[PDB]
Amino acid sequence: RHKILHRLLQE
Amino acid sequence: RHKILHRLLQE
Amino acid sequence: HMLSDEQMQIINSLVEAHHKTYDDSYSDFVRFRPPVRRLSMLPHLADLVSYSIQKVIGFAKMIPGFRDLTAEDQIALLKSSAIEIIMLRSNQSFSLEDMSWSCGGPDFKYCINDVTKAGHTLELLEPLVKFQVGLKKLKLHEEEHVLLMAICLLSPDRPGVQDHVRIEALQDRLCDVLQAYIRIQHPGGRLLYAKMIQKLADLRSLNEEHSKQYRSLSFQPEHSMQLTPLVLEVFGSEVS
Amino acid sequence: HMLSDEQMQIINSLVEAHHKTYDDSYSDFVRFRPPVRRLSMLPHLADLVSYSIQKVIGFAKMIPGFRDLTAEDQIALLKSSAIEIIMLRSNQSFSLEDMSWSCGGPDFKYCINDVTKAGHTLELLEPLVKFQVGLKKLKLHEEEHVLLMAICLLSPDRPGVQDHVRIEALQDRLCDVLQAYIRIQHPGGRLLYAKMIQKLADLRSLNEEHSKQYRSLSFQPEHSMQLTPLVLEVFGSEVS
Ligand SMILES: C=C1CC[C@H](O)C/C1=C/C=C1\CCC[C@@]2(C)[C@H]1CC[C@@H]2[C@@](C)(O)CC(=O)NC(C)C
Ligand SMILES: C=C1CC[C@H](O)C/C1=C/C=C1\CCC[C@@]2(C)[C@H]1CC[C@@H]2[C@@](C)(O)CC(=O)NC(C)C
Repeated sequence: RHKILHRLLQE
Repeated sequence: RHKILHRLLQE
Repeated sequence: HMLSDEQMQIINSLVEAHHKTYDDSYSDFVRFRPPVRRLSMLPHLADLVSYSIQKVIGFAKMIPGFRDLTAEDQIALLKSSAIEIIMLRSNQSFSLEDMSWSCGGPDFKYCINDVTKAGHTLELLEPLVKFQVGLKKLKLHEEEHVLLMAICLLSPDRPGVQDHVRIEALQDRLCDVLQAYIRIQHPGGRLLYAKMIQKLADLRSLNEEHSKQYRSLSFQPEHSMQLTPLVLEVFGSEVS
Repeated sequence: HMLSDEQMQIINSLVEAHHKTYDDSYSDFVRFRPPVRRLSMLPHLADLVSYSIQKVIGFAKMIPGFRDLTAEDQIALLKSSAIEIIMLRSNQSFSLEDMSWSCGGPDFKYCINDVTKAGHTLELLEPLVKFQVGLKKLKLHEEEHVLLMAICLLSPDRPGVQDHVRIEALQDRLCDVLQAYIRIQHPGGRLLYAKMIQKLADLRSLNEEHSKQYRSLSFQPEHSMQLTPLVLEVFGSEVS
């Protein structure tokens, strides 16, 4: 779930 | 599932 | 009174965060699907909102304490507040002379009629323009504009939020630096804080109306197919 | 020998279907995210493929008997064959002089280097160009080009297909009209049918390589976010 959101929120 | 595909395949 | 070193550092971090994420040249707008003036403005405005979501995420990551929240709380906060932060940051391009968002050239100048060409009705566009006019007339210092966006993002009263206590402590501290800032640095600002807090309530109402309008286009697959994957994730109803 | 009235009607329906769905002016290409020459060509090429999927769907709906199949069989056929039909219809813009797909102007002229800027490697692009060169050298009549796309789409040997018997009866009848067409209407075409059937096997191999390349970009959310919702549905792995 929220694949793009998780990636953009990394580091 | 395949929301866009079902719509584009209609009529 | 005088504001402290901690409150000064918060201000510096938030204005730096905004300068790093808001591009005053609007130079990336040439990369979106071009504006066309059925739903001729939807491709361009979907790309504009998708781009703006990316900037809101970038901004949020730089707010002191936001990165320390769980990924689930960061996601709950962004899904509920993204459209409200987009409406707030858009005020920087809004022109009182034109009643339109002016992003450089005539190609990237958006009026009420251009936005109705993306599927929106006057039920949203009339309060949206009234809000933009009202916000613009407040003549907010950049420090106040960035604090308002951070206060809006760190609102604990959103669906799906877990660490309510932590998020409220972050928002309260931001509200304290805003009140202190207005009182010490904004001449004739005695009624301003109350006015900015009211704009947050206007935003809840706009978010409601926007959710209805978004549901109307997202339920029509011929229109939802024109959106981007990031818009579908963030404005979508999935729960983490 | 002579081809029958039924076989003649099939031919007319398929070439009309192609003319209605393939725009020789490439006039909608100005509406895509512009080409830029990390993964600078991905926005434009994702919009191009998304647009081409829409045309392949339109084409399929006009193939005699495709609309009579269940929505599940129509979906199974399009998900497996879409990229192969895109590779076939793209042959119409492919130029032997330039080794590139020329869609009017220099902005819409795509060479091997432009496609690598969308994340593809030579593992796919080398056999893809070899296939385009080979197909172009066959000098297919438009009747043969459209029959090959319909034969490719109506292949029963695809994952998720249920009415295999019906789909095979449709493909067999199309293969019969193609062989008869080559024999009666194509001078010096004695080895052509076998060559076109081999191109279908080359397409299975290209589809495999393409699925690997697509998995590589779709697994990187910074790249999958540049795709469109229709590309994500059709090239996705969901099962109906
Ligand atoms: C997003 C920015 C920030 C950078 C600049 O200042 C320009 C700007 C303008 C925002 C506008 C003018 C166009 C219509 C929008 C972007 C509205 C804000 C909300 C509204 C909506 C309602 O249309 C958004 C929306 O939900 N769009 C649909 C089509 C997906
Ligand atoms: C799609 C048409 C039909 C209309 C015209 O004739 C032009 C055309 C060209 C197709 C090409 C030239 C660009 C790269 C593509 C379109 C390739 C066909 C396949 C390839 C891929 C591998 O890049 C597709 C792909 O999967 N793209 C990614 C970026 C989503």
